[PDB]
Parts: sequence; C-alpha cells; structure tokens
Amino acid sequence: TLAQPGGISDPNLIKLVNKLQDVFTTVGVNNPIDLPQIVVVGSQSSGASSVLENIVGRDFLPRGQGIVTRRPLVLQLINRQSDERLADSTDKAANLDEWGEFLHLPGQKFYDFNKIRDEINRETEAKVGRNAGISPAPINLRIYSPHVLNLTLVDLPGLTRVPVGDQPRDIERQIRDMILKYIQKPNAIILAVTAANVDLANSDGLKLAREVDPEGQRTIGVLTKVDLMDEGTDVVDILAGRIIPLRLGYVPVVNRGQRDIDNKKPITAALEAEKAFFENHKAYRNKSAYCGTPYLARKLNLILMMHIKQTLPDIKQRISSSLQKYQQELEAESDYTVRRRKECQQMVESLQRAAEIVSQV
Amino acid sequence: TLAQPGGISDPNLIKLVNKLQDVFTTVGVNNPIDLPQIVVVGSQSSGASSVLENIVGRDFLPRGQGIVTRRPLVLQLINRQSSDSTDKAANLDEWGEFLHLPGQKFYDFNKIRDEINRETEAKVGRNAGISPAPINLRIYSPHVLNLTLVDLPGLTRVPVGDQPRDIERQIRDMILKYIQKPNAIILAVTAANVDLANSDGLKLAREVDPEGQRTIGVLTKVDLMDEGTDVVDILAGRIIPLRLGYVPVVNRGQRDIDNKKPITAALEAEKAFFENHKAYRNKSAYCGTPYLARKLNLILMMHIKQTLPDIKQRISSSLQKYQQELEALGSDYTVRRRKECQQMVESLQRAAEIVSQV
Ligand SMILES: Nc1nc2c(ncn2[C@@H]2O[C@H](COP(=O)(O)OP(=O)(O)CP(=O)(O)O)[C@@H](O)[C@H]2O)c(=O)[nH]1
Ligand SMILES: Nc1nc2c(ncn2[C@@H]2O[C@H](COP(=O)(O)OP(=O)(O)CP(=O)(O)O)[C@@H](O)[C@H]2O)c(=O)[nH]1
Ligand SMILES: [Mg+2]
Ligand SMILES: [Mg+2]
Repeated sequence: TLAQPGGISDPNLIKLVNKLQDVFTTVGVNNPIDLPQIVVVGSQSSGASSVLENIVGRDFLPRGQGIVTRRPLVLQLINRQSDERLADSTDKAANLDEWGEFLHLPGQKFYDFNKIRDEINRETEAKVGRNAGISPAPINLRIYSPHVLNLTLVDLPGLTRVPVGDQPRDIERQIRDMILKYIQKPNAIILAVTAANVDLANSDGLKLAREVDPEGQRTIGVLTKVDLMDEGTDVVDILAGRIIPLRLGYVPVVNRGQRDIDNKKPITAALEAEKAFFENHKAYRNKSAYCGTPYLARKLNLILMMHIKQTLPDIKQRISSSLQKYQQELEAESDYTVRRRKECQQMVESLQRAAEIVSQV
Repeated sequence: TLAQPGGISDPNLIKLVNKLQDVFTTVGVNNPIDLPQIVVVGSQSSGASSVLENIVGRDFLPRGQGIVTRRPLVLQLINRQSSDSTDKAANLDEWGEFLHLPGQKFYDFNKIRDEINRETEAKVGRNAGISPAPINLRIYSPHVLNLTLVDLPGLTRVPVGDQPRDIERQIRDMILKYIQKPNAIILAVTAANVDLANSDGLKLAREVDPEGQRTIGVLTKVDLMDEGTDVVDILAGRIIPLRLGYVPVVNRGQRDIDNKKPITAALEAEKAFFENHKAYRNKSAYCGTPYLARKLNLILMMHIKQTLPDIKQRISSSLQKYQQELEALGSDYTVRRRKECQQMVESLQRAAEIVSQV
C-alpha cells in the first residue's frame, strides 16, 4: 500500500483534502486546491529517478548506469476509493486497489510495478532506440490508489555536456529547453539533485533552478551519493547554509548503488541502510533526523500542507459573508415563504457545519 | 632528482634532445624540435592540479577541497647542466624562479607551493575570486626537457563567493587561450565517479580538437567509484573514443593531503590499487600515472623522430654545397681557405653520422 506516514501520501493529508472537498461541495465551489507538480532536475547520473521513486514509495522507474531516462515521465497520482488477476505478479506489494495506466496503452491496467518499469523501458526504445537518443515527447502514466493525492510528478533526462551515440551536437540545449518547459511553471516544486561526490558549484540542477526560481522559494537541494564521498569529506558546510544557500535548504540522501540494483535489494532495506549510514557517521550523527529520504518526504508534506491551508482564508470569508446573507434573508403564510424559510435554514446549518470543519484544521 | 625513466623527464629523451641541439648549432641548421605544451583541463575539483604534479614528479601545486587553482600556472621546465629546507629532495642543481620574484631561487618545492598560494591571494583574495593573469614559474634541472605545462582553474556552473554572474564564460575563455594552440596536448581530466557525458574537460577538448587527435582522457578518483562499477568500457574505446585513449589514475585523497603523505608512497598506493582490483589486475600496465607519463614520453619521441628525415636532407645538401666550394679550391689566403672549408666538410660529415645513429 502506497500509504506512507510523514510523506506525500500521509493518511492525514488525504483525510484533510477529503474533508475540504466535502466543505467545498456543501458551499458550492469547484475544489480550488491547486497542488504543485514535483519535478526532479540535475546532471545525468545524479540519481534523479531514484529520488523520485523514493517519494512515491514503490519501485517503478528505470535506474542504472549510462543514460537511462531519455523521455519525460509525467506521473499523475489519482485518488480512487475501492485474487486470480494477480497470478504471476512479481510485485509483493501488488493489490486490486492500486494500478498504473499509460495513455499510449488505453484500457491496460498494471498491478505489477515491475511491469510499469518494463513498459517505460520499452516505450523509451520504441521512440528513441537503444543508442542514447532523447525526445521531449512525455510518457504519460496515471497511478490509481485510495492512499494518494491528485498530484503530478515529473522525471526528466539529466543535463549532459558531451553528446553520445545518436545524440546531436546541440543535445545540451535540447535537454535544457525540455527541462525549462516543466520548471518555469510557478506551480512546480524543483528538486535540484546533485551528487555529493561532485563540487556543488558544478550542479546543473542548481544553475537551472536558480534561473527560474532565483529567490529559492520552490527549490529543495537534494545531495545524493553521500556514501561515495572521499573519506573525511562531508556536506555539513552545505547543510549549514555556507555554500549556495537555499531558503528551503538541502537534504542529503543515500539511495541504492548499482550493486543493490543488480541484487534487487528492496526499498525498505534501502531506507534502513540510509538511516544506519546517517546515525553511524561522525559528521551526520548530529540532528540525523534532518538526513535521508524520510526528511525530504516530510519537507514535501509540509509544503503541500501550506498549499492546502493557503486556501482557507478566502473560504472563511465566503462562508461568513454567505452565512450573514442567509441569516438576514431568514426574517399562516404562502407555499413560497414556508419553502424559502426551510431552504434558508438548511443552508444556515450547512454553513455553520462548514465553518466548524474549517476552524478544526 | 626530477629524473624519472619512462616519463617526460626520461634521461634518454634529455640526452637525445641535447645531442641534436648541439649538432644543429655546430652545423648552422634550424632546430625543428617544437615540443607541444601539456595543458590540464576539467571541471572544478576533477583532480587536475594532482595529475599535473604527478607528471613533474615532485610536489609543488596547491591541492585540496573547494576552489584551489584560481589563476593559470604556466610552468617552463628548463634544462640546465650544473657547475633550513623542509624538502628532502632539495639540491643545488634544481630550483624554481617566479617572474614576479626576479632572482629569488626556491630549492624547497614546499616554498614554491606556499608562494603560489600567496601570489594567488595577493591578486584574487580568499573568497573564490579568479583571474586570467598567469603565475609564471621556471624550474631549472639537468634532468628536464625545455617544456611548458599549464594548470588552470576548473570549469564551474554556479558563481560562489566574489565570483561574478558570468564566471563560467570567463573560465571557458581563459582555458581556450591555452588549448586552441594546435601544438597543445590536452589532458581532459574527469572524475571517474561521474558519467563521462558530464565531462567539461571532454566538452572543451572537443570544441578545439573535435577529431580527438591531441586529447588524452584522464579518469581520476577511480578509488571513489560505486562498488562493482569500473571504467573498463571507457578504456576499451566503447564510450567517446579518443585516438590517444584514456588513463585511469588514483591520486591522494583529502586525508592523505591532511596527513602530508609523500608522492612516492601515493604512486605505490596507486600501483597496489590497480594490481589488486578485480577489473584492472590483468590490465594494470595501462593504469596509473606511469602509463600517462609513458603516453606523453611516446608522443614527444614521435615529434622528435618525425623531424629527422627533413634534417638528414638539409645536412647532406649543406655538406654537398661545402664539398663543391672545396673542390673549387683544388696564396697564404688560398691555403687558409682550403683548411677552413675542409674543417667545415668534416663537421657536416660528423653531424650526418650522429643523426643517422638515432
Ligand atoms: N552509492 C550510491 N549510488 C547511487 C545513489 N543514487 C543513485 N546511485 C546510482 O547512480 C546510478 C544512477 O541512478 P539513477 O536513479 O538512475 O540516476 P539518474 O540521474 O536518474 C540517471 P539518468 O540521468 O540517465 O536518468 C545508478 O547506478 C544508481 O545505483 C546513492 O545515493 N548512492
Ligand atoms: N580519493 C581521491 N581523491 C582525489 C583524487 N584526486 C584528487 N582527489 C582529491 O580531490 C580534491 C581536489 O584535488 P586537486 O588536485 O586540487 O583538484 P583540482 O581539480 O585541481 C581543484 P581546482 O579545480 O579547485 O584547482 C582534493 O581533496 C584531493 O585530495 C583521487 O584520485 N582520489
Ligand atoms: Mg533517471
Ligand atoms: Mg587545481
């Protein structure tokens, strides 16, 4: 189950959105909650696909050596309330409440997230072959679950310097222009991913994020590969804010190495290895709870909570002003007058009830 | 001493060049030996300064964390036959002189290192500033060629400290100055712990050497790779191929630098790493500073030998001319003249002999 306390699929965050959708319906608004997209951006092989996969909480994105992500993967998470059909699933988490559908495969359902991964590899090769070609044409994936928000996440090819295989001379500009399409949207949280085993000032993720978000208002820095740093080096000076500071700060993570991927090590054991690495390192033992994938998921949870609560002032205003109106209108008699007193009274009670639910956030 | 068999300061290479230069000057023939400059280029913190240091064979370049090389270091190695130090290799035959300190001599290569740090701070301070103004260093030794080597600031993407918004273009323009020269070997330095497609060293090298004819890829930090990864596919030529190929190396890590580990122990650690690694054990002769040194030695040897046919031609045609003049003389003036022409013919014979041996 993709339910994960603390993260973007925190049960309380789902409960909050359902409660507000019930309020909006009774007060007569189409739900105005506009959740930002989450977009990962960095140099090629910074570990972007692994960071995005960890936020979703189940494996489905191709990860490996060489050039892997060669088309945008636009994932729509869609909230949907709810056996032989899982005969020869290889996915131990596979269940009838959660599946994927690809736009390019109408009516096919993937309960097995390994098959989602296989399909992303196949659809990539169908359009751009097996010699490093890249296309801006997105692969559109929807994932249905009772435990997710209505939210878009984007995985993107990494920025490169040197064309390989079938890539043209100007591949760097083409990947730069493809990425700007997704992060120029003011409603986009930019996860600027940089490998900790390169100097931060070489980060293409940070350079691009600073071009479109110079105030650093929707950019979180992610430092991958902290386990691969030269002995006695660390990212503490970056976390302490002394080097390219970001308003929203940086989170160091340790994802699976290529040996873990080849050994098919599961996400849960990878999360436990990451906790142990940070609790046992001299330099990260201090405030170790601010290290790792769970802290990045928490940062995102809080931003998403700020977006939902950002709507309440406007709503409190509309509730009280329509409450005042019906109370004034509410000052033997005709079929009209009796019916209208009843409708106005039913309305007053809903707006009281709505006002109560909004106060208790 | 800085003499190192197999590298750019191979004693046989020094002997050969001095012998030919003595011939050219004694017989009146233009010296065509034009040795390329050797220029290191890469991303900031790829390990460029350490690769250049290892080619010279004694420590003198600032290395460490953050932005370290912040001005060009143009080193002229100059061959010179001889007549309170903290440097155990210090000797009266080998010293450095900086243009900006005229007539000061540094026998202690630690002091050379200290002076590069001080002259860097004097012009661009201690908050990451960068200048294209070179620090000009000459190193005098009986054991070196007349050879120019250049260390350069790394290419960066994001300005830090005092750096201006357009620092990337300024560093790119400063580097192109040195590698646009067709007579430059480009050492494109890339950390092995990033995918080669991210190499700024290879991107810049490809702008001036698109055919990849004068570029050696150097892969540093092979000791820092993700467990079970290796650079074998790059060494096998299957990824951005270069005529002159790639050399993997392992330099001192920051802990080695903090512990002041000497160059000799670092070269022995590198040899053991490659002899003992699953992926490199059968190919260890193609690994390390010594293989990079050998590649450079061989290129230099090809340039010297490439000139000899043209030279043999000019020597014999000069010999033919003096022989014709001498046969013209066949009275105290006449006898002196016959002797001078005879002495001249013998020089060119002798010269022709010495060149044929090679
Ligand atoms: N040791 C270690 N290896 C990591 C880490 N994160 C990712 N890797 C390794 O880096 C490689 C790239 O992982 P990946 O998620 O595919 O990176 P990416 O940036 O998406 C690759 P592309 O840009 O081509 O899509 C894999 O070999 C993976 O195991 C990390 O935190 N630690
Ligand atoms: N483990 C390991 N660390 C390396 C390697 N080469 C260099 N380092 C480390 O990388 C850092 C940079 O080394 P340095 O030689 O100064 O690199 P650079 O590219 O010249 C730095 P700048 O671009 O700022 O001048 C130092 O901490 C050094 O010890 C290597 O092969 N292995
Ligand atoms: Mg990827
Ligand atoms: Mg340097």
